[PDB]
Amino acid sequence: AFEALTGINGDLITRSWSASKQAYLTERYHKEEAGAVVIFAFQPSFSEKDFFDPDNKSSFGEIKLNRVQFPCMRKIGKGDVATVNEAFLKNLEAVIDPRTSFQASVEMAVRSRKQIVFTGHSSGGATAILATVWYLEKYFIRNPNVYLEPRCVTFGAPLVGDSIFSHALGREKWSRFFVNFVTRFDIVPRITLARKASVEETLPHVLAQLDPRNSSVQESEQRITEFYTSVMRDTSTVANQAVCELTGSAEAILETLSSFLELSPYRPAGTFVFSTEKRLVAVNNSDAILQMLFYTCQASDEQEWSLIPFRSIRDHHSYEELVQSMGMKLFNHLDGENSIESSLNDLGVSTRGRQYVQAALEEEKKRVENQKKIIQVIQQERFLKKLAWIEDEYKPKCQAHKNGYYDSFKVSNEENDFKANVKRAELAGVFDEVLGLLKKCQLPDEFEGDIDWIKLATRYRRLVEPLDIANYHRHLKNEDTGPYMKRGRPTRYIYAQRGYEHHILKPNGMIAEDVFWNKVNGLNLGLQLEEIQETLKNSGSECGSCFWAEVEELKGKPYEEVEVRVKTLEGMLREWITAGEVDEKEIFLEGSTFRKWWITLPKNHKSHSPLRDYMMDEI
Amino acid sequence: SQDPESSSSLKGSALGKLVVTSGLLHSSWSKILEIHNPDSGLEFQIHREEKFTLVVFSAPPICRSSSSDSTLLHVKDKENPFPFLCSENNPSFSLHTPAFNLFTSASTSLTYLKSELLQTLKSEKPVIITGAALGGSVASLYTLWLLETIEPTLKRPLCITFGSPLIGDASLQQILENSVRNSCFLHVVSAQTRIKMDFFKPFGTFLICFDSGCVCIEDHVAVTELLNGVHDSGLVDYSQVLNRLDQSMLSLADSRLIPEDVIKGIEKRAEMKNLRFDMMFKKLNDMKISMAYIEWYKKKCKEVKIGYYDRFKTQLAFPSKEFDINIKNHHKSELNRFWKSVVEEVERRPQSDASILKRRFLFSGNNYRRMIEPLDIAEYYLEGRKEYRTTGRSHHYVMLEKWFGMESILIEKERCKKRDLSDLLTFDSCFWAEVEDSLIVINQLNTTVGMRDDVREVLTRKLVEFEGYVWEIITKREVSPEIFLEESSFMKWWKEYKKIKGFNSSYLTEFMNTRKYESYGKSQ
Ligand SMILES: OC[C@H]1O[C@@H](O)[C@H](O)[C@@H](O)[C@@H]1O
Repeated sequence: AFEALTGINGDLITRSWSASKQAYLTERYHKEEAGAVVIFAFQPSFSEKDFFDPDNKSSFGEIKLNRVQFPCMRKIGKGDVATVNEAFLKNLEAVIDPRTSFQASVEMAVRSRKQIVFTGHSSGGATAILATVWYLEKYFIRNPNVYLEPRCVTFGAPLVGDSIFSHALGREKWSRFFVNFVTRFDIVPRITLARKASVEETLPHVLAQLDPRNSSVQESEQRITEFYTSVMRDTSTVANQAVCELTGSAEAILETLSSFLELSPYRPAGTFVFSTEKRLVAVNNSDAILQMLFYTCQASDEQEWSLIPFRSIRDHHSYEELVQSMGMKLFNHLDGENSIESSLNDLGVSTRGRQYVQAALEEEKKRVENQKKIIQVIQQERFLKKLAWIEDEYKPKCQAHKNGYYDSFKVSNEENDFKANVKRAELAGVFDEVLGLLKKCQLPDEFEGDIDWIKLATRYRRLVEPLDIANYHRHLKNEDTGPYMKRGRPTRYIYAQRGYEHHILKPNGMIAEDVFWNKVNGLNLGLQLEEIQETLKNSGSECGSCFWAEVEELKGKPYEEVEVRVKTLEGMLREWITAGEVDEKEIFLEGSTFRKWWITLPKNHKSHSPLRDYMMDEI
Repeated sequence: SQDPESSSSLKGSALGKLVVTSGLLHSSWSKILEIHNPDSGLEFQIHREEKFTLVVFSAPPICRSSSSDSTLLHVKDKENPFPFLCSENNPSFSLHTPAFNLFTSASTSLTYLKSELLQTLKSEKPVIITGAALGGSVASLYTLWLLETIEPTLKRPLCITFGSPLIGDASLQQILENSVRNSCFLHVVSAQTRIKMDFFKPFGTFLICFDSGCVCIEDHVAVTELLNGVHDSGLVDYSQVLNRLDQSMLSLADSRLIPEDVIKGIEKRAEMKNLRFDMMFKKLNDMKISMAYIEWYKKKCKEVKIGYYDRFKTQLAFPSKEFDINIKNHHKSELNRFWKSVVEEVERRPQSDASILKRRFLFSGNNYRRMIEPLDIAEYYLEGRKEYRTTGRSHHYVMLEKWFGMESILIEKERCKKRDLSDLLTFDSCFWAEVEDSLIVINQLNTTVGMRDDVREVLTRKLVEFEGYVWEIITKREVSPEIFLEESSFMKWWKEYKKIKGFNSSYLTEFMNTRKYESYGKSQ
């Protein structure tokens, strides 16, 4: 029942562990070729430098990922990039270094259609996690084969990424590739949950004790105990904060306290398997795992408290025993259990701790339910009719009046324009409601990647954002508040755009901003790139459904003042039309704001403009 | 036996442990120990740490007989240091006299300190104010004072008190219940602590400490149930209290520190607060949708030459169209429901929080009133009621006009001097009441048998008054052109007024007879 869930068998686990051990004896990494499988095991490190980077000035040695090298590791709508341990990222960087032959070997394995596996013990496991993401970003997303699917298997690995990191893995459906084995008391997966200042004095001694090759430094009772106590204290604060935050209650007092709290950003990423003498417990839910990382490493009696710190060290060296006794242990999948009491009791989880775990699991079930409700709404006839009416009745009628539905809405002279406004408002309510759930993380991680949602939201944005732009300028909000693109654009449209852009661009490895700016310089304006970015700051030309926002901002202005923005808008137009972002039946109409304004442009521009053959001047 | 712990019980536990393991209580109490021992007035010391700035307050010993001695503070009182803390519902509240007297007698050095602290918060460096017993009371008063004009974007200060007596009364409790300020207070008390709560009431969050752990209670009703007694208990040694909390963290005691029925209360009130939200995000969109429907309705009534005022009134008297019925029963009622609640919500918040909420609904509230109050007027007079403006206006309409009817009216009229007025909502939202009143005057003059000649002269003056009123708003372009729609109650008024005023002429008379109104409200 373990293999049909994790997608890995006892054979791969055993080979991964063997390679993980062998990695101790090599530079950076060890490659093990096992027939159809190629395993890359990474050398662990036990210096404090390799857990908290010395040059890192943050309280947890954390750093934001570069959006260029890890474009998927971010929130799509919100934009926020993921955060990882800097020391671990530097270690990955050191092995990707061309001189190590690591990348060449990876590419050799890809061409051979071999099953690629990344693995490691301790900090080596942390490197494996980052290497897997690197592989997923560089190769798998570019050509997703069943042959290209990696596997990541770790043993006693430190935590690596933050909640966004975990979220992004989930959205891309990459989380399934990750399995993290944790012996019950192992302190190493808990370490980075502590402030680096909390363990700055005792970490070097403890790491020396954790090092399997270091039987030199004499064991110290005091240092190990202080270390365990420090890690558990900070861990409890993180876990308790997560408890209060997950249920959405007491947001006021928590916000007040947030100014005075330093909590670790690091979160479980991928499946975690907790191990005891008699049990293997697999958990998928990151929130649930976070709680378990605290409550599984507690004392049973109050007499055992003196023993636990030493067991937290020894359990890091008990993965040999884990791997050898795998088939003899009882397995269960916590998330799928009808009752989680038995599993967590063997993991020594208290009654209160079990309820915290249960709440985390229930919250995910809520998110699934919320998505089901959304599907029911957007598939209803009464909902779809609103979009259909705009598309099949309102737009053609406005085209027949020769001014278009943007201009018709803006002046709103007829009952149909007021009817369009109602449907604009009603659609806004439904998409704002979805956005609200997303902002509060009350939908599954995969939601923004769901192609059915992306299809609908894209259809919505292209159809109705022009109307919301019209509404904005109709009520002169451009004069009161300012430009639509700067202070007026509804977040729901921004989410829709980014969800769409990510979907279509990510198999080609480029991001929207890069695609946009590459096209701008291709227009041959000759000006300095730095100068043009200043002019195109908050331009409506980055998104086809913002066509009208840009037109509004450019009309009325002298030509010299906004010459650059004009030629940019013209250069984006045909692709916008081809992609369906802009309707060609609308913008060139006689009564169209765009057409009426375009004619008033200087004749020198119109002659060699690509739009000359699509509009004729008046007489 | 026992049944599994409730949701709220687990929150208070986790929040309690979070506060304990945070080290905030320890660092606060240790600095408190320093100020009492390395004439008897208020004392304070400022600790400027790396993470934050800590201010410790120290006061003379608590006088027990002055337990329920209170000082009343009114918004009208110029000697009230907290005018922005008063609300419309509660224009006054009461404070513990010894605490308040210590606070005011130190107004000089506390004003100097306020400069530094506000500047500290501006640099996004958080601030803690703390004190034990009566020092904690003054510390709380000082925190309330800092929050009086503070920028809501800045990080909120945190006030931590240890074994402090109660500070405010029911009035202040009710105010802070509707304020962000309430989340700036952490009152640490021993579980053995009892307080006579006959006059003074708890506000803020309470951390109740047991030997085996602690729990955060925000529900002031629960705090009352837990801490109210017939005797004010003395100050305990919180050095020992915190010590037992540290030993609690390494304990396997998941005991339920809070009684069964107390939890029942906290939950029931929690669920009722999750609904008192009125979803000012979701319902907010529901409002815009209903307003959009009204605007659609208004356009349709215009095109059939009746106007939405009279069409509404007509369908109210004789319902025959489903669309019109839906407009009244759902969309109008939804808008009335919303804006009444908005008015109520503004009135229960302290002026500081209320002013923010008022700015958010300035324009939209003004637009709602001018759009919808006409419809309530239609119903009012259809029901045969009289003198709407002075005797019949719904409270929320009056408040909305009171708040929003003076500022935006200057900028909007600026635009309505060159622009077309087709979409203009009549500024005087009681316009139609004036029309209905004048119609009543005319009917009295026409039908009342044996009316005295002096009474007739009075009513005739009313007619002239209304005509002057009408001509004024027409000339100032402050009325919707839709009043001239041929089936409207205004055009009926004119027809009836025309018959009764006879051969005399006026500016309005020529305006109507030459049909100059057909060119009224055009661009220029
Ligand atoms: O079902 C397993 C779950 O694991 C989580 O880590 C992911 O975020 C979810 O998208 C996924 O559904």
